[PDB]
Amino acid sequence: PVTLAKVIKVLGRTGSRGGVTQVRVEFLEDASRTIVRNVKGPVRENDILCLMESEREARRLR
Amino acid sequence: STQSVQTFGKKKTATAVAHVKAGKGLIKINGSPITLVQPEILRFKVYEPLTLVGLDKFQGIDIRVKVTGGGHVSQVYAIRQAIAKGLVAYHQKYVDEASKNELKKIFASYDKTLLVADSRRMEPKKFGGRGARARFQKSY
Amino acid sequence: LQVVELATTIPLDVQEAQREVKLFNKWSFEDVEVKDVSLVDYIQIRNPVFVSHTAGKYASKRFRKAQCPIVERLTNSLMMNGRNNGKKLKAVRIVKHALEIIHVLTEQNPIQVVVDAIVNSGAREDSTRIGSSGTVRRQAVDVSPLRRVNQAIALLTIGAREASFRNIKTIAECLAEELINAAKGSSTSYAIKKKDELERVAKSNR
Amino acid sequence: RKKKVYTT
Amino acid sequence: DKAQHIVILDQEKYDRILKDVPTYKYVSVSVLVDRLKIGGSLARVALRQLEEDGIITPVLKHSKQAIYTRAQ
Amino acid sequence: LVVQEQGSFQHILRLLNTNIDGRIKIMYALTKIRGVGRRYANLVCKKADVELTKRAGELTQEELERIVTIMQNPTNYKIPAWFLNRQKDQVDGKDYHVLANNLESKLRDDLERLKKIRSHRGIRHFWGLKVRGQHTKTTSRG
Amino acid sequence: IAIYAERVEERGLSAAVQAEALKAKLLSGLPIRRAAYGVLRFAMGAGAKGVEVVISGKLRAARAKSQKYADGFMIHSGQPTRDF
Amino acid sequence: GRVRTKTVKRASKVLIERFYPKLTLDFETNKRLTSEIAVIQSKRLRNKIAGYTTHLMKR
Amino acid sequence: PGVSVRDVPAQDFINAYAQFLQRQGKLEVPGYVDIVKTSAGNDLPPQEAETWFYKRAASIARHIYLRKQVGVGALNKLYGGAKNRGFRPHKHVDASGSINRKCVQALQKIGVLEISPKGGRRISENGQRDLDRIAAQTLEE
Amino acid sequence: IHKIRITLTSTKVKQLENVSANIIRNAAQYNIVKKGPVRMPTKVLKITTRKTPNGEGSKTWDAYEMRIHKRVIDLQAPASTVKRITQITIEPGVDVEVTI
RNA sequence: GCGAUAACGAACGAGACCUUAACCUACUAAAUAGUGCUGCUAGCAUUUGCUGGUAUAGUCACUUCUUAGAGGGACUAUCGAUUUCAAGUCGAUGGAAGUUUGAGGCAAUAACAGGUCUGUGAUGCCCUUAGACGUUCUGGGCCGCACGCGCGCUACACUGACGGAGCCAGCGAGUAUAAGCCUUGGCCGAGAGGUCUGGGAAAUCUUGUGAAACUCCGUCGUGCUGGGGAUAGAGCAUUGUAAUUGUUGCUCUUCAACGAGGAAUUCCUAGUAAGCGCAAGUCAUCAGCUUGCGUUGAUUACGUCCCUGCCCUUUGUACACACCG
Repeated sequence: PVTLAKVIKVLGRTGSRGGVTQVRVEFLEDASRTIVRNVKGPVRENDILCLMESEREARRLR
Repeated sequence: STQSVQTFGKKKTATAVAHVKAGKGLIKINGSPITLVQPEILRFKVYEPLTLVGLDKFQGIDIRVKVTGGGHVSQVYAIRQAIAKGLVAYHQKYVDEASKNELKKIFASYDKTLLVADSRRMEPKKFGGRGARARFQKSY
Repeated sequence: LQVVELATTIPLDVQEAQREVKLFNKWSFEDVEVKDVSLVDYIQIRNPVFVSHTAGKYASKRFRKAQCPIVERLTNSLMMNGRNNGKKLKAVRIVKHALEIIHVLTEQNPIQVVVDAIVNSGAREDSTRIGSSGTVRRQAVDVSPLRRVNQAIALLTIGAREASFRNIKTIAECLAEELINAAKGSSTSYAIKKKDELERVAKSNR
Repeated sequence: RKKKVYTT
Repeated sequence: DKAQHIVILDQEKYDRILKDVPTYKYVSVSVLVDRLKIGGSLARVALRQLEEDGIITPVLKHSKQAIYTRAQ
Repeated sequence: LVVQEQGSFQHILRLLNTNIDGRIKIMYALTKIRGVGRRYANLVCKKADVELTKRAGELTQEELERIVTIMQNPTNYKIPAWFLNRQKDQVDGKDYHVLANNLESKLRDDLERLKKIRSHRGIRHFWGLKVRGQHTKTTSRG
Repeated sequence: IAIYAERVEERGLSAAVQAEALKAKLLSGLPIRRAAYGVLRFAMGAGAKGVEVVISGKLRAARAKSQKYADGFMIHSGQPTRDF
Repeated sequence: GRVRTKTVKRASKVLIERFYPKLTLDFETNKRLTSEIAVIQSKRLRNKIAGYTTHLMKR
Repeated sequence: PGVSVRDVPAQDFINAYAQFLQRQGKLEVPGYVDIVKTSAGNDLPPQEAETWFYKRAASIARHIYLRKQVGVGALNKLYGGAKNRGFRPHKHVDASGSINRKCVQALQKIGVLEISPKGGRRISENGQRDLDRIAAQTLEE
Repeated sequence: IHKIRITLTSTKVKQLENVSANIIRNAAQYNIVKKGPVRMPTKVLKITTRKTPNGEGSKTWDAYEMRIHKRVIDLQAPASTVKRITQITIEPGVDVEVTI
């Protein structure tokens, strides 16, 4: 039940310490439903990082 | 004299001077055969410049290297660099340039340190600490 | 394939290395493939090397670590806990013996088992902290492929170290047992317990 | 800081 | 304080060794200690004799690590 | 080569009124014997011709008595004087090597012999302080 | 050994001569403002690119103070300070 | 960073305004021209001003 | 081809010259070999009591073969190591002078060495002869 | 003919190289065979003191240096010629030693 | 710096600058550096080969390595992206070097009741000045021990201990009629050390400072064990006019806590951290200390202002000796 989502744009650094990044993902199969999600490690564009759950957006962290 | 080229390879401080003369397939380390270079587990680092192109390239050349300075590992990298550079300088000077550019192509595509000495050197120590960047533990 | 006779005799196996570059002139990279699309670009096994000791410059730029061989990253991560810093020749010796033991045990490709254990050991969702100046707070965030790989290597070497600490069992075969078990997905192994506990807390934090 | 007192 | 590894080799243990070590995928000093309850030194001498007796083939030779296998 | 035995092993040995574990190698079992360090036990074993590849219980009674004989008569077995524990003794001036009970006996006699003359070292022994000049400002906290 | 005595060509450009003259004036009772501006102007009259005079100590007051008397253009950091 | 300073930026723009026809897009030709035009006490400052005037000529 | 000392691994060349020199038996062994420590930095005598002197003489002979007029102070420095000072840091300490001087003297009266000009001790005309012999009977297996 | 060695020492290299080149020039135009100059490895006399005269403050250190440069030139010429060369190219900064 | 702009054009500081490291088969030379040849010479196979030794006259050659002076070389160079298309940033390509190319030295306008009169034949004033607070001689103290704290070194083992064997640096220092320097070598001695000669005022000799980690082969086998080496007993030498309240070194013996460390807290972005030693300073002796140097050599960001420190703007002031108001 995992969905794979290629990242297409690195939005910017979020989180209190700046250790997590907002990113815009695109699914490898069914190339639509582009989502903004947060990722912990360093990220370039064209990363195939996989998502355990897909139906959740992300917003700014306090 | 004869077809002789003399080169050197370098690591941090180690420098190995390679003499490449026309002769038989003689490959010696400080007057000793290459089959017993130490450490044993890193013998394939110096085996890389030989087996990558093929030993047939060494029919016409004999190599005698002199490695001094540095440490054990830095000397291993200095010898393998001296071997690779001596072979390259001989090809550049006494054989067609097609072979010299092929050798340089395989060498660069495999390991940059085979021909170009690494420029990293030890940072000097600065006062106020036991190392270059390390500082004495501070207390309040 | 022909044996080339030199005045300085060259052993048969290393002269056999002219055909193919193999790890320790024994293990081939040709038939090894990563069973995960997401870590192909960050586990570098495409360029074979003879010995896991290259002394390259992989700390200059940001993503230079992805170009160093994954086995060399493992032997780099092995030399930890103070007393082992700088003992790289010891780390390469231990790794070389670990691959031989992983081959002799279960009869598989040693680097296939290492690659399987690394793709299988990295947590896919980690719960980052969003604590407001001291208070306990956790938020589930995704983990980049690079951090998944190098956290897999961190947990694999930590587990082998702790299984080999104050134990007659040698480090090479503690590493061999941890890598084989994580390769086959056994929950008994460390770095698989850690991965499961990480993804469990991340499921219990989103 | 001290007053030298003699004995002899 | 649970090790209590055997340091004296009797005949019952000797033939238990010759009956059990062959049915192993991989034997070594630590494997012998772990499962045969013999000491490390006895494991090393057991390996050095079992190789002379042909039961065991040396996969790899090293002072700190001895990787051995069955010869059958 | 590996050899086997039955019923000859002795789990506990008794030398100089001290119980010795029979499955320890001879050099370090004698190092268990007080007054016998590793350096001394290797030499008493080489003078007694007991090859070090034998366990303590492997050793026979004849060898154990030959060892206690050498330890009790060191000068008689070509053991150099400078290698001994108690050389140039205070009272009789001869070279000695003290053993299990004699070591603490003559050590005691040395403590009282300094305290009777009320030497500074004997005084500090009486007080329980360090005698070799060590600082006690910050480490004498036991 | 042979000793020869040569007059310094540019007294205004020699800080040693200017310092000895200032000392002989302060010890002769000349006011600090007049002496400092007398060397600021002697240096500029001699052609100095810049000049700065600092006088520190205690002067007719229990508390001590320092006064700087700068002039013209002055550099502070690097080799040219070792050169010019 | 590689941020050019005022002393090199203004010097390069003065070169652009004072020797425009003689300048070209080649760094080495620009460098030699600046050496034979302006007095620079160090080759490092010389190369730096040559690079900035090269970028200006590019623009 | 002419086999030399440089063409053979050091560990089994020394084990082979030591084995030959022991079976030949003419090397004189001093009477204190079972008592003494090799270095002041060591804490125990060598574990190979019967053969360590022979092996060390073989190592000294090979080392002098590959080098030129090495002295005995340099041989002490060569075989010396880090001392296990209790709480103080490690330090390099030389090997025993008497042991090294006796070893080199034994090789000098067995015929492998002689006093070389401008110091040191060269290898003999036959010292090279018999080292090259051991090397040949070393590498046939 | 006379085998004569000239040793050049100074702290600053400009005058040392000026004297060295001037002597080589005169030993060139005079048909005197010469060997040199040989640049001996310079010795860096380094002294690292504490800046603070007392013992208060951050532990900051100066690192003073004194480079000593040595050149040797071998000449085959009569002693009168070499000595008058020394007096032609005598310099306060550079010291000269003559050895047979 | 771009840009916006009642501002325009400038100065100090930053940056530039200087020293050092990395490149030079491109010049200039080098018996205080190396090499190839050549004499003479040795061993093994005899193939003419492979390793050596020797040559301050073979009165050879050369400068790749070694040394050092004049220079050259990088300026973000070229090409892709983003950007106000600007300053810039991120990727590649070439390169020895593309993090200010790495590291340092110097470093503004004012100031602090910051530290030193225990560095000064630097100082004002006060005190003492012959039974001296001057100077010198003798012995003790600065080490003193119910305790709290800081900078560290060894360790808690097997990625290890011992035992043999392999065997690689760089920074430096070194004397004379002294008052004793670095010391090769030979001969004694288990060691420490002793004795006799010689070299070096030094790219020449110590010195290839043959350093330690490191690698190989063996014993040990999870045990407060062969981990650890305090504490303590006896002895042997060195330094010093004098070692006791141990200078240090060496031999035997004694076999302690410590089995990875609470609350808290330090340093750290590349040849860096961490290990590992070596030299110089103090120095008759003593380095668990600093100042440097080199061996092995990483993990993880390459981001943020969440904590902590500092700076700026707005703002409030009954402060200006400026909140110690």
